[PDB]
Amino acid sequence: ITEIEAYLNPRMGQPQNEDFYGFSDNVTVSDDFGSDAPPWKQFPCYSTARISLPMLNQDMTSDTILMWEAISCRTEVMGVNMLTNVHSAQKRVYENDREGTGIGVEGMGYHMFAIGGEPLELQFMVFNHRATYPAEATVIKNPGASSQVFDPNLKGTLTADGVFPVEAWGPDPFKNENTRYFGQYTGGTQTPPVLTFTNTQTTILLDENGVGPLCKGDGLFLSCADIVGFFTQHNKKMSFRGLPRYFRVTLRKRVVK
Amino acid sequence: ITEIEAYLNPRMGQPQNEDFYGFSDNVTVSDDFGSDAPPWKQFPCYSTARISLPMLNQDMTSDTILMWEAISCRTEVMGVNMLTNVHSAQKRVYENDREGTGIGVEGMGYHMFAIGGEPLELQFMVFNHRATYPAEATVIKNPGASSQVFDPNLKGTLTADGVFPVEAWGPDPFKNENTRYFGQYTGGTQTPPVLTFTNTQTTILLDENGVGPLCKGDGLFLSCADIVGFFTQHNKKMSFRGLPRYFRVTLRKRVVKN
Amino acid sequence: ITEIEAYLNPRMGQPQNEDFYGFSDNVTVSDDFGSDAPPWKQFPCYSTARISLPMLILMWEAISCRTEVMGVNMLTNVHSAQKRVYENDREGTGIGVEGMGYHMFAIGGEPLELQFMVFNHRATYPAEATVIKNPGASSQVFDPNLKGTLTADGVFPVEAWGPDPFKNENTRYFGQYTGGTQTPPVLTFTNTQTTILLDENGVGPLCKGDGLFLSCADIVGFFTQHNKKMSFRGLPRYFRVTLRKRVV
Amino acid sequence: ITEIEAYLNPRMGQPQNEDFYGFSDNVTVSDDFGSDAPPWKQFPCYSTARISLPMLNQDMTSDTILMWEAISCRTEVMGVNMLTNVHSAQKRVYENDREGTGIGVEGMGYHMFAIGGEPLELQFMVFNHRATYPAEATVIKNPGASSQVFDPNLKGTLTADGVFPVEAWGPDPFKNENTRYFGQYTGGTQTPPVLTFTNTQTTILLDENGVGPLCKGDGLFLSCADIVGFFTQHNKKMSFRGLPRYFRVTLRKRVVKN
Amino acid sequence: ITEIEAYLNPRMGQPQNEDFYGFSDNVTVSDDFGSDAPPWKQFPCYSTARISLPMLNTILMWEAISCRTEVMGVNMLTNVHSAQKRVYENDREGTGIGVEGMGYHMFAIGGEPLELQFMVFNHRATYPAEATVIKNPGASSQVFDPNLKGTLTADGVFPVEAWGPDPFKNENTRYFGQYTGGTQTPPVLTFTNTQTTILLDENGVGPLCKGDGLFLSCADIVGFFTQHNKKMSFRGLPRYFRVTLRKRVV
Ligand SMILES: CC(=O)N[C@H]1[C@H]([C@H](O)[C@H](O)CO)O[C@@](OC[C@H]2O[C@@H](O)[C@H](O)[C@@H](O)[C@H]2O)(C(=O)O)C[C@@H]1O
Ligand SMILES: CC(=O)N[C@H]1[C@H]([C@H](O)[C@H](O)CO)O[C@@](O)(C(=O)O)C[C@@H]1O
Ligand SMILES: CC(=O)N[C@H]1[C@H]([C@H](O)[C@H](O)CO)O[C@@](O)(C(=O)O)C[C@@H]1O
Ligand SMILES: [Mg+2]
Ligand SMILES: [Mg+2]
Ligand SMILES: [Mg+2]
Ligand SMILES: [Mg+2]
Ligand SMILES: [Mg+2]
Ligand SMILES: [Mg+2]
Repeated sequence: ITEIEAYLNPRMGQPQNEDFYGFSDNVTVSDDFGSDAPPWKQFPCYSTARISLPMLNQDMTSDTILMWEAISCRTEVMGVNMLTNVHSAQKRVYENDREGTGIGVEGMGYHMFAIGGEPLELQFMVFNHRATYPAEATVIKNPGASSQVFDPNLKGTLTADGVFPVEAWGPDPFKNENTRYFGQYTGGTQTPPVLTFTNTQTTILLDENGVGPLCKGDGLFLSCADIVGFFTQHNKKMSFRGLPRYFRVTLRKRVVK
Repeated sequence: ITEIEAYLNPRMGQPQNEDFYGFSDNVTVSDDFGSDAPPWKQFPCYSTARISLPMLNQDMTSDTILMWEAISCRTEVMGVNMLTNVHSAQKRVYENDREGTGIGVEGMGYHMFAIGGEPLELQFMVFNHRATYPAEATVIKNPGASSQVFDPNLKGTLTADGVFPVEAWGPDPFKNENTRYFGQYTGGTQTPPVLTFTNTQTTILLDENGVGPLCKGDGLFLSCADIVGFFTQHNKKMSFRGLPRYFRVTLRKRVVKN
Repeated sequence: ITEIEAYLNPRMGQPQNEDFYGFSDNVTVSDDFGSDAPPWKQFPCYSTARISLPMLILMWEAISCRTEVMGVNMLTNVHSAQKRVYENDREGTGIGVEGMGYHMFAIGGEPLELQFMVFNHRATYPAEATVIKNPGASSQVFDPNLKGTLTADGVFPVEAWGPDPFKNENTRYFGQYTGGTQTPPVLTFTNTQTTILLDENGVGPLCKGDGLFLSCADIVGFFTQHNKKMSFRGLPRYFRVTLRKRVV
Repeated sequence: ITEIEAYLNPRMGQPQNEDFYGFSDNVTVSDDFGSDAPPWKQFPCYSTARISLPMLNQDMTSDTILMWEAISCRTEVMGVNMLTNVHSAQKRVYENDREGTGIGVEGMGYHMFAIGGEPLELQFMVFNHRATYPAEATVIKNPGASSQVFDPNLKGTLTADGVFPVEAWGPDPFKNENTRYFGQYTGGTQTPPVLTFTNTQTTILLDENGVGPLCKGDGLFLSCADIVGFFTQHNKKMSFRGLPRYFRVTLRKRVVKN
Repeated sequence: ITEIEAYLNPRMGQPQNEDFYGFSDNVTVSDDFGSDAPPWKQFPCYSTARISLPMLNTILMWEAISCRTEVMGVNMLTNVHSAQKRVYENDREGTGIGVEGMGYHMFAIGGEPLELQFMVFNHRATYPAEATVIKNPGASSQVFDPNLKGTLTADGVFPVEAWGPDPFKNENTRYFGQYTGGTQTPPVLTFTNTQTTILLDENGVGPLCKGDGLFLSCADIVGFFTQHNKKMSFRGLPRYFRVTLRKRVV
């Protein structure tokens, strides 16, 4: 067996290597579905990376080939510790009284990861089809009313980091034969975040037939989104806060027909 | 072994191919049980479809027949990702300051799916028996006070998509020998929605005797309702929001004695 | 081996075959424990029925059951005469049913055995109800003298009686309570879940006199009118019980 | 095999056989930690009893002795039914409009039980070391700042009913090798109580070596605290409400190395 | 087997000698990320200890095969009389609100110091000289930066909000953590002497105690304490460890 370890940093909207890395810009809200254009930096996008596995040289001297098979993984949200910070420029519990701790991060949690032998296959689906996404984002333009629910025509693949809006794409259950994905959403803008972390939990990646994801072209595809909640400033402006995710994937060389 | 995949779009009330597909119209509330007539489009209805399976028999009456048996399934709520949208015309967290994110979708969750070899068998039951349903809806009319609890006379079958009100019909536990149904309700109007999604979870459909639903007339019947919660506008008008559901059903040919 | 199916309708307080069947009357609240008299119709009572089994030493043994709360679908109604989310602004959905959930069922070969226990011993219950009169301060906790049996539908107040753990050798009972008044109701329903009724010795309830005894209470929460008057709302319960003839 | 059944009534503060049995007196709150003196009756204490088991004759020349071994138990909180009362002199949901139900019992839940062959071994630990407990209570006087966290010298044993304050003593995990204890705390003052009751649940008391509590002196020791939450009067005064606990314990005679 | 029983007291910020041992000092909040300096005593730090095991020295090492751990003093949270903001504070009535808000509960058992990853909410925070941090860590420290490492080598000085367990390392330590956030959240805590956690990895091997040292680490933030004047402080509880060890030929 071979083990790989990798991380994905969150893509909440603000640029890397600058003071708000890990956050979105402050969120603005439209008055109407017909005048809805979320500016670049104000919404989270999916993280993804392709890991290069050791090259498996193919002979074609036999009727079978070798592929790396992902048999199990561990994954952890990292930096959960930082959410014990209730002093950094936060709206206070008694804000009208300039007293108490910061309220910290609260609101919606969206945590999903995927491990596969090819890019994650996506279904386009949006809350408001008339939202105009910015040029920086990868979306289906003029998607139509059908995109507010399931439309079999509206497909994509997660081929780039930090550009596919979380609010416009999710895993396609009609595909992803060669990917395992897991997700949880808890909504509501005052909801406390609930996160666990341990190095003792393994997730088996074998399907009903005892086969894990098979890494096409010796590539292992990792994808995630880890929205922890909102940061609220003293002036009540709110931004997404994300955390990075750790992956440990155990692979074996498998003979494939 | 044959596998089928299918979806059911939600039927929250607003019409298909129009700007509010996936939503109800804005909910209005009566003053009294005696003057309660929820307009068409303001309430959700059940989704359903019959999937045509490969024809097995020249004649459904034969001494012994082959039937498709649903032995297991996977089902997923799709589009959970869209609920990360807190910018689209939503009442804001600090609406008095015109500040903060949108409050997003909050309130009641009603999630139920059924997989069977015939239409889902329903029990009529309502909160207020004096509610007058619109002509578009399939209901028992003049159901009586009995209909606010269990009345063995008040039966139906889910034979049409988008017209059986969720608030008037539920699965009948006295029937559905040939259907498996699963339902979860969390109430409220500011409750956080909690949704999971994975392609790794299988539900076995075999009963206590090791037999799955048997598809009468080579039809597989899928039914659901997936109310995720309410959308609240700046003017405090509220509408149901629903999500579509994915089904994967594994079937095998079974020898059945008639 | 025989299967019976049965239902119990809730007994929340309002009479059958009238417009508020499934609800209590609007709840009134006393000023003091010493002037506390909950009027008839304003509080829930236990539901119970005896199912006659085929006449049969042989006894019917209940080996398993399924039970479901029916009509959960109705709680998606947020239009019927409900206080609104933004009631000041005359806007939003109704708040729907919210608050305490009390869900308990029992399956036995004899009437459910009860312990009398009340929040306030000085409450005067109405003539329609079955209670212990002048029960005394000891009734606010456990008093081994204060016993009863669930012998009638719709008259034993839920707030005055619960299952007696010192008895019920021949009954299985199961209960869950979540309190509050704004609590979100949580309910599940499936036809796929079986509860085994066999005890540690591999024996189910044995039906004395060829009678199967079903009992429940299913308070789902409160209905709140525009004028803020609040009433209990209940739901009916389905039972499927599997029985076998047993040599005793 | 021998079965014993017992109950412990709660010790929330107000005296037995008087109108507020099961409640505390109304809770007062100190202005600062230095001048903190919780009056007797305003706070709950642990319940405990020793059950006398049938006398076992000892062979005083034998390297083995006979002891009762507790192999399993059932325990139930009794009186959960009473919490459906929202009419008895409660602050109302809409107290401003003099309307709605009572708010009922809400706030913190503290549920713990212990079953052992000797008294429950306690660790003294308090929120505020400078609290002066009343003479009726059993505490460590002038315990010092270390008593706000763990201090190995602040030990006791639960040897009396209704006098060891819950807020000053908990089970000692460094001892209790001959006791099994289980506890759950949910805090808050508006939290809904969550309670279950069934006669079908057994807790095995055997340890990693297949040995249950061994009853020293043929005594079985039962302890609990069952704070269900607070009762709020119209005038906003708040008191603890407790419930009694049922125990069924299954014991066997065991020959033990001596 | 040999059994070790040990405790770790919390390090919420107030020193061991002071009347508010178990608490932080009252929390101040900055106006901006660029003017953010949490004063010493206002934030929790990790607890840690090294237990000396019997000298064993074919080389033998102590192997931690299982543990039990319990949060102690849960009983104290039933106190709603000690100078607390009241439920009806404007009416000066009701119980104290008691402890509410975030719970951060993590423990680690290992054969060497817990390996840490530095990560902060706001990289421009200036931590006090008493605290062990990476100074001027830069914007990358708001998410994962593989260069920002440490080891938990001292009790009471590594801020919880600046360090977490490093999943890239800790081959010889088991760690477990649960976080629920908020400031009004109801605390939920359980305690029993009946639950065992197995410390063996996939290969049937527990942590191996290097230099015959067993390393215990934790943080147990139970929530916030709120004064009548609305000043808020962290409250923590101590943790019990029982570790079962066997001699292993390595
Ligand atoms: C639970 C209880 O004790 N309910 C009382 C109820 C309450 O005391 C009342 O709702 C508190 O506001 O009052 C009942 O009497 C109402 C009646 O009381 C008369 O004495 C008074 O003269 C009238 O104005 C009127 O308020 C009631 O029926 O509502 C009795 C009930 O037992
Ligand atoms: C916990 C505590 O210290 N309670 C004390 C209270 C409070 O200080 C006041 O009620 C707050 O205003 O004051 C008393 O006079 C009282 O009311 O009986 C004495 C009591 O010891
Ligand atoms: C976290 C932080 O930066 N706290 C700082 C606070 C706050 O800015 C004010 O209390 C907010 O008004 O101010 C100080 O002067 C103080 O109180 O000692 C210095 C301290 O470093
Ligand atoms: Mg497919
Ligand atoms: Mg039937
Ligand atoms: Mg008995
Ligand atoms: Mg003692
Ligand atoms: Mg010990
Ligand atoms: Mg590593």
